[PDB]
Amino acid sequence: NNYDGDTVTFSPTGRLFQVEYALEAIKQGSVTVGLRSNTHAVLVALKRNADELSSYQKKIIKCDEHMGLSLAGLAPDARVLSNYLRQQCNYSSLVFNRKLAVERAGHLLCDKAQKNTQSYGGRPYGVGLLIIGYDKSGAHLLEFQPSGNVTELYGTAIGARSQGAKTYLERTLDTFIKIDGNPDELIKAGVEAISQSLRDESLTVDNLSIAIVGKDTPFTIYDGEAVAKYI
Amino acid sequence: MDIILGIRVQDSVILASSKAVTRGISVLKDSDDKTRQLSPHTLMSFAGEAGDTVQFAEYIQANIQLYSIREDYELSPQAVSSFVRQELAKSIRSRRPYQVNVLIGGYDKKKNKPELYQIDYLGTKVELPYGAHGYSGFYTFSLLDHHYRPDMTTEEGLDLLKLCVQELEKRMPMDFKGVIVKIVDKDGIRQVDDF
Amino acid sequence: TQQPIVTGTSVISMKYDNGVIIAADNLGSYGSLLRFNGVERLIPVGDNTVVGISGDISDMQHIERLLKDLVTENAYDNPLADAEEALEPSYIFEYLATVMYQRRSKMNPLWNAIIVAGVQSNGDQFLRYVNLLGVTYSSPTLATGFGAHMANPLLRKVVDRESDIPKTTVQVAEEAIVNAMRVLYYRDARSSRNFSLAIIDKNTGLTFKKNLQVENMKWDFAKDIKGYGTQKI
Amino acid sequence: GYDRALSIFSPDGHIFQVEYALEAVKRGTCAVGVKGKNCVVLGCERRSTLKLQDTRITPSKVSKIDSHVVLSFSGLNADSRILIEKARVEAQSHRLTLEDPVTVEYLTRYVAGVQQRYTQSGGVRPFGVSTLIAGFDPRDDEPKLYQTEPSGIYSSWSAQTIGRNSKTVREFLEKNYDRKEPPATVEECVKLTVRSLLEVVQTGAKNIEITVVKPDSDIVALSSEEINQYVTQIEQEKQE
Amino acid sequence: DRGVSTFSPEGRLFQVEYSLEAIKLGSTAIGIATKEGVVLGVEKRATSPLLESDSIEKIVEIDRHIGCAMSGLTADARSMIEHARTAAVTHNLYYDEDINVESLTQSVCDLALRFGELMSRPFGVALLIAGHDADDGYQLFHAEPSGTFYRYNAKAIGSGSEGAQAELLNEWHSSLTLKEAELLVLKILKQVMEEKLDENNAQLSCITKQDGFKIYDNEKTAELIKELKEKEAAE
Amino acid sequence: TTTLAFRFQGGIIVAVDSRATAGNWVASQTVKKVIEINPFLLGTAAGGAADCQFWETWLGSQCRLHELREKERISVAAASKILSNLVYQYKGAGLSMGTMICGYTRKEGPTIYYVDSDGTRLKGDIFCVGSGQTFAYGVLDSNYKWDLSVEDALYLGKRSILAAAHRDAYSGGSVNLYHVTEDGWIYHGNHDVGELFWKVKEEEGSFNNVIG
Amino acid sequence: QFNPYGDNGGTILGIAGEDFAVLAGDTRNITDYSINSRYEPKVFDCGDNIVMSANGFAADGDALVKRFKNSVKWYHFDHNDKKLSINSAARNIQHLLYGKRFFPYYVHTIIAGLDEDGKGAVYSFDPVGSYEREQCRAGGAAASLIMPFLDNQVNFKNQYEPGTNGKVKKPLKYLSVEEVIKLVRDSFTSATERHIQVGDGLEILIVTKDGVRKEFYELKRD
Amino acid sequence: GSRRYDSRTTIFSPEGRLYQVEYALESISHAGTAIGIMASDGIVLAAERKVTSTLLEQDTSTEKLYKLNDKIAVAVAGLTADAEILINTARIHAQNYLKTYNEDIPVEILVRRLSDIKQGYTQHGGLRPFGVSFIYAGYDDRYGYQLYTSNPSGNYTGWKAISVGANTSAAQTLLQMDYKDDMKVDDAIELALKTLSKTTDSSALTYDRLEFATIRKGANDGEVYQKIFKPQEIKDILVKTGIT
Amino acid sequence: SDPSSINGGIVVAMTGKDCVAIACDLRLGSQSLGVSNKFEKIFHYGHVFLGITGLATDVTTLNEMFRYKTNLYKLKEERAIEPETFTQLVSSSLYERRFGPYFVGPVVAGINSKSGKPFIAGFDLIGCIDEAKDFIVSGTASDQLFGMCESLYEPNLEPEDLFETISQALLNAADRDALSGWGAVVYIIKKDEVVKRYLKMRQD
Ligand SMILES: *[B]([O])([O])[C]([C][C]([C])[C])[N]C(=O)[C]([C]C1=[C][C]=[C][C]=[C]1)[N]C(=O)C1=[C]N=[C][C]=N1
Ligand SMILES: [Mg+2]
Repeated sequence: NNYDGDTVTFSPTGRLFQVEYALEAIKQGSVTVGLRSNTHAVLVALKRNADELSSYQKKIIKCDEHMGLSLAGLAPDARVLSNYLRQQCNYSSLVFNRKLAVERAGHLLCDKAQKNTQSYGGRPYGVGLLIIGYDKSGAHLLEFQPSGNVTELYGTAIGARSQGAKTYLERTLDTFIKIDGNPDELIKAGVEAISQSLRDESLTVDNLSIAIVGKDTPFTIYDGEAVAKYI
Repeated sequence: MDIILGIRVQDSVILASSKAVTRGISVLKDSDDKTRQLSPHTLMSFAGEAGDTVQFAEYIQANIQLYSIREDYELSPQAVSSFVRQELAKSIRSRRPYQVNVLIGGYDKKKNKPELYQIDYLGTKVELPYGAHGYSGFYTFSLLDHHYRPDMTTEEGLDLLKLCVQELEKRMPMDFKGVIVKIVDKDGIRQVDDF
Repeated sequence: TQQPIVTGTSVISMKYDNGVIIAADNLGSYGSLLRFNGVERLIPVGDNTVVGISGDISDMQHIERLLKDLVTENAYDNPLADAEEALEPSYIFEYLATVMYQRRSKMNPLWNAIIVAGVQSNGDQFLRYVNLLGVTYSSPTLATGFGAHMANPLLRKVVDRESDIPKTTVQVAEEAIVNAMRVLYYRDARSSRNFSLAIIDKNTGLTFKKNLQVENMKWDFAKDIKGYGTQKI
Repeated sequence: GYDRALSIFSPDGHIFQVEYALEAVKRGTCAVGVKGKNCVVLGCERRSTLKLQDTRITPSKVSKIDSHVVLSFSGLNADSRILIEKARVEAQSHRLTLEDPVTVEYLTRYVAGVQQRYTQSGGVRPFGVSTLIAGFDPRDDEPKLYQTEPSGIYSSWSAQTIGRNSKTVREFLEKNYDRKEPPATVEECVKLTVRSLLEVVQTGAKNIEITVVKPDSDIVALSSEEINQYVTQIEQEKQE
Repeated sequence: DRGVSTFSPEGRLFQVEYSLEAIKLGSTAIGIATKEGVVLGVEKRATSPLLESDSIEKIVEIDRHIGCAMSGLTADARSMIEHARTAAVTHNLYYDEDINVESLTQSVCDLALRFGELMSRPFGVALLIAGHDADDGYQLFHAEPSGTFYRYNAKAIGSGSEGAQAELLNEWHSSLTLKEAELLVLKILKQVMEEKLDENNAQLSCITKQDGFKIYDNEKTAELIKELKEKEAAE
Repeated sequence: TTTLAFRFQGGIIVAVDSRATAGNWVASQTVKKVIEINPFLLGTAAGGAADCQFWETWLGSQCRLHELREKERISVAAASKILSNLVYQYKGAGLSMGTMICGYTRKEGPTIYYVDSDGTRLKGDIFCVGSGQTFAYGVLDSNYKWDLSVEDALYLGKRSILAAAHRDAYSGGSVNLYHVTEDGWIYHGNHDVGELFWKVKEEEGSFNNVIG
Repeated sequence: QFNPYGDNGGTILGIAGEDFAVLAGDTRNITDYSINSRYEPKVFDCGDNIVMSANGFAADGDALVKRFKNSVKWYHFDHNDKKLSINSAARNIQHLLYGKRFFPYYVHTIIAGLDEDGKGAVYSFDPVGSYEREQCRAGGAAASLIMPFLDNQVNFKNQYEPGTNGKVKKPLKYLSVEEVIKLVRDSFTSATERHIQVGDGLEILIVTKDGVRKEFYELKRD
Repeated sequence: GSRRYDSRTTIFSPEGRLYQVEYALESISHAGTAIGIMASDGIVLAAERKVTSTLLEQDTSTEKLYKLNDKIAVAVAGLTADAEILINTARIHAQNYLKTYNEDIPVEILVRRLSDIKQGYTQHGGLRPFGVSFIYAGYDDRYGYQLYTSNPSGNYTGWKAISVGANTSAAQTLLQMDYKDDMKVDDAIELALKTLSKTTDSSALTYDRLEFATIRKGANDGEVYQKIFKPQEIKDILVKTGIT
Repeated sequence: SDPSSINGGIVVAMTGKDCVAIACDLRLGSQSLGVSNKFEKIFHYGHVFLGITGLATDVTTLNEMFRYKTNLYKLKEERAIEPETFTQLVSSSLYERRFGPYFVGPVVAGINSKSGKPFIAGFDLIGCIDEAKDFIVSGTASDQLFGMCESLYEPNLEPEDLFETISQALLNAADRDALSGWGAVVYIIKKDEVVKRYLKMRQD
């Protein structure tokens, strides 16, 4: 009300409204799902188009051979943050000959987003990210919020109508975690999960976007007729 | 480059500058004009290190032309010479100094007097009746000391200048491929096409 | 640009079937003066890596502090700091190699020659060299300074190529290292009798031996040597 | 440093600071530009509220940017000096590097770019100035006339006016200027320019300035008596 | 007052949303992509008859294989074009090749959100970036001041955009020829324009693999306008 | 290195050798010492290979940007001055370049500028640059006229490089010919000196000193 | 005074075939009169069917290769996983080298692969970035021993056809991968005999449309 | 943050006026009247000190008339402290020009430079403008005797006779009435004092409430002399002209 | 190479009874080449006189600099600068270029307008003040000038007698220096009149 003019101002109940407004931009964004087993980690993203003549906005970005994310909200802010991750993953490789841990990648994103919430002049990031990766401690899935809060999860979903996919994963928890050494079945579960967030529209060939990373599987993105198999 | 001369007579200033450009063992050009018009009644000849000479001359030219447009007025030769000196005096204590020597010949329309200024790369200015840079003065000043007269005509000045160039062509080791001569008077600047 | 002041001499090392061995004497020389007699030049990092350093000692102590600080930093926000996300020999080396090449590129080098010896997560032997110029190389045997000229020849008779590594036991390898240290004491004018030795085995872990001495020296034949040619008495 | 964003968008998609800068131009004295077949003429209004003025030394409204290009303006006088100075510097810089004087279009594009830069830079307000830039490209006999404004947009004009009561004189020019046959001579072009100002000026005494620019750096400013003869002839024909 | 980089309660940047309103006031620009090429067309919209219309430059070359049309505060586009040209040429210098149309667009869109309290406000102009490369063929992009860009088979921006987009919705198919696309841009421009469409108040351009980016002459466009009139009268 | 360029009735002839050396070691015989800046501009390369290559392909980028911005072909004067102003900024740092910027425009006609790493920029009709420049000058100066046919001018340029290739130890390999006209430059082939020498000797009756 | 440069010896060789390309290099690494390593890889697979080697000062060589591999990675990120063509890689390397014009990478760089028409390609660089596409190039310590042999046996220089006596040249018939590998092995065997910094082992990387293959051969260890 | 407290000194009003410039001009209108009159053989500068005291040391006092160089002087109207900042900048600029070109700075060039500084404060920096209006009286060999004025907007204009500060409307009407082109310095002195005597808010015009100065070619042969009048000399010229 | 002896030249100053005298030669050269015979080395700012020897570009630069500073002084102070004060200003100005100095040998001369006391002073290139009662010397023939002044000088000389002493000191010193001569100027300075005399000397 009087305390939402900038990010440097707490409200009387101890809230940061500019951060909360940035969180709102994520809810307006298109749905994306993340889940993992012990061997593989999968991202499924519903791409959004402007109209029938337009293309479908890309949702998934590769950060390294073993890591990447899906976005929901302001796409340019996802480009800035993914560019930062790319650099940090790269610094770890060049200097220490070491693939950056997914947990440490989350810690770096958290600290970058935080500085924008405590300083005058700047603004919070207007995007939420789902980071998947395979490192020395196996498969991982992270959820990034522009408040700074990063959380490691078995599965999750962000964006519009994401609550439906999140409930499905909460039921299926015991099943999909056990899908080891079978990428196609893990993707099937992810496609079935994102389907719980659909209304009116259905998954078409240029609508769906899938990405996977695992034990002997580099981070690869599937679009077009490559995902027709899963429709 | 090599030889640049200047002489101030009754009603004009005459500048003579060599045409040769030599890089090492070869004369790459024999028709080079080592001068720039700073303003309608002010001419500057130059000689020094390769590249620095032209870069400096054109830089000065641009600054004086800028002044002329801004004020709709031509600076006096004395004023232009002072500006040039200060740039060279500034330059000599720089990271990489301009290695350029100049003669500034101008006609002051206010005082109705020709004026010749000699400035070296250190920023050493002197007003003179006749001047030279490099090894040129070693030959030509003795002739000018004898023959010069403050009230010579322009034609007499050119004859005395021919006597200087003849002596240079006789006693200097380097073939400087003759000189381009330019006259600065009340009517402006013109080139003597046959010399 | 500087000059080295207080200096350390040869560091020698080799691979064997189940791991790597590395050694270096405990002297800190000040030109021709053998100034400091209790200097440890092998610095362990965790329980899987030993960094042996020769050259300028002030720079060695700086590097020692960087490694100490590296362990601290790696533990930060790292629940697997003593397990899957522990510091590997390859990580420690690449870091040093980066620093060495950066410092030579600013014309202000760390005046050292460094050998990182260790065993990786998968049991593989790690042994690689780096120096003040940022030059790096790996070999079944590695040595710095005088060791390069005298130790390597001896150690290469045990392990001449890659296929000789599985055929070399820890007893045979340690024997070769200890002999090489004796030879260096005979022939290096900036060496000492006292030295330290470290073994990093994939089974038995890190064994760090201090206060070792060169023994079984041959000097008795000296009594028969008289004059420089013609002299008999 | 002072970094405050003064020029910003409003809910209806307007940048008020740029629009208020146009209001400063509206307040300024009228300026007009007309191009003939082989010339361009720049007419300017002098408000006669200020007498006891020294016309020798008072800053003239038309400014030479180079020997072949001129610039007149409407709006804040102090602001115009800054644009003129930058333009003059760029003109000499172009000669120095390209070894050729600026085209009229290039000089206009530069001045327009400066004006634009001041609409999205921190800590600065836009220029309260619109300009008319006229001249002839080097070794070219085609007349050139361009206009700029605070926003930074620029364009070429057969004839154009800016400043106070510019709506009226633009009305005059739109009916009187024929594209198929423009003012063939200097006389015809000057006459049409003086006529257009007489729709707005008041008295035809010291209130009208005229500057004629011809090809090959031929620029001259008309005197009071020369302009007064045009004023006399126009009204004598009008009495009919 | 309030921050320039402030979020609204709905989760949108005030300044970005306000710049979009400025773009709606701008003159119409239309782009259509085909397998034979991409066509770009604009409404010039001269404020007065004395304004020489040929000086209105709302279609612009970035490189030989990339063209660009603009709508909104067109003065703001000059620095964007300069950056685009520099990026295109710089990439050719570094990599001895043409730059991908998408990569060029991305480079331009990186400037968009560089505003705060960098420049003082977002750009008040939208761009239609059309081009060709060997990997993804003929392409058309819509670059906004939000930093977002969408690829399009066909797109209209400016004051008559939603009316034109609905028309493009019906008319576009994957087998359109270049000639068919040229006429289609002229048809839709004529529909949404206030003044009557002719060769002086409207401009066409195209990008093909063979000839590259070309702005059409007024004589060439005039013929296509005459060809349009006859084919509409044919039924 | 031997490179030359000269103005004549039919435009400009540009001719260069192909050799590159590191001390006495012949590093390459197939070096492209002419650079195609655009369909109307050529640049020659003498001195440091990298310096010349790098900054002349850079020059082409600046020329392309000029004609994108100004909707007009860049003048030879302006193109040459961009390069001379650039190297002047680096003066003292150790750049080693001797170049001719050759082209034709409507306003200038056929034009040649000598540009050099000391900052020297000279317009002229004839230039020879490189370690074998003196050898090329001998043939050029004695046979040059304004009224030369494209065919005869081309041969003179080819012959002048051959003269220098023979005598200068740091020149040789092959001859690259270009002819610059009203409608742009035209490449005229790579001519191996090992075959060209014997051909010219036999047909021309020259080099009677050498035995063949 | 501190000397930031050193010489690690070694020698490398690139040959371009009709539909293939090879980049070879010995595995010995040295300083002065000592051997550092008998097997220290010098030719590297950099991705996108490109092989690279930077011979001379090994610290600068490793630094450059590391930076180019990095450039390939970022080329994929910035340009939608587009394959970096050999000609584009070459131009990119020029800028990496010239970027340190006044404090150079003290190396002789060679890259090899296939051009966009599928034909074999080799590019050669000097330390400060000048480059040129070539059919054949040796680099490093024993380059002066090997290049003349390759002028003779790859480009048939100074060779003519019997009976004609100097009139008709030997025709430039194409060489198979088996024929090229023979010439590479003989080049290094000959270089090893007469150059002290060459020996220990020979590692060859062959590039075809199918990918990158490796072959290793023993060399004399003295 | 800090935005909350920013006055925004460099913005336009909806009418296209610069708020701070307009308000600075309002400030200057309450300052003591300063008059400049240009004649054929010289220039006069006259100015009124504001409500003084008997205990003010007049002979060592200076609030209105300042010397920029030997050829150029200024009369001040507004904040004295603001004026002195600008005066010292102007003095330096004149010395820079003299060092560069070895010639005394032309009057207009000095005026333009100070006027450009004032303009800068109205367009950028977020600072308040200088609340000062100057009358420049000077001589050079191009245009001869010259009078200029500048104000907080940075705009400057040339004049034959001009007033700044309080009651300029009344003062300008009186000057416009009695001024003629063939006028001389002695006549201009009388006009300046008569104008102040009628426009003054004080009961009577006395020597202790005035600062006076002339720039004359009345110096021995072709050269220019500046005369800053002493208290006793102002008293004498008041008796001579018949005001006291 | 040595900056202080490229152009050549000399300055000398002396005190007398209620008067001071300062004198200099007129030569400017480029090592062996004589270029100008009109290059005066004595300048004045109000009643304070400054002579400067050494590198000619710095001689010109410093004159322009002290003219600059004394003009601002006069505007602010509302009085002409005095010799004692000016001496301190020269010292300050030279020392601020401690590690990049002007290659000059300044000499101040003048009479204090209030006390009437004659004043002279000399400096090295970096600011050190030599405030002598009798005389100051500077330039390429400083050794020669020291020898002449130390023998010829006596205290309390009348203006017209002091002229002869200083003139003979300069002339004979210059004639034993290759880089000095080509004319000479002498200033005789009293409390409210200053006479300037050009001397006839050998032109070699
Ligand atoms: B030419 O001889 O100037 C030639 C032209 C260059 C563009 C290939 N230069 C060189 O051959 C130089 C050496 C040189 C010899 C004689 C005069 C000046 C310079 N060689 C190189 O620049 C070079 C580059 N890469 C490898 C080896 N040498
Ligand atoms: Mg060998």
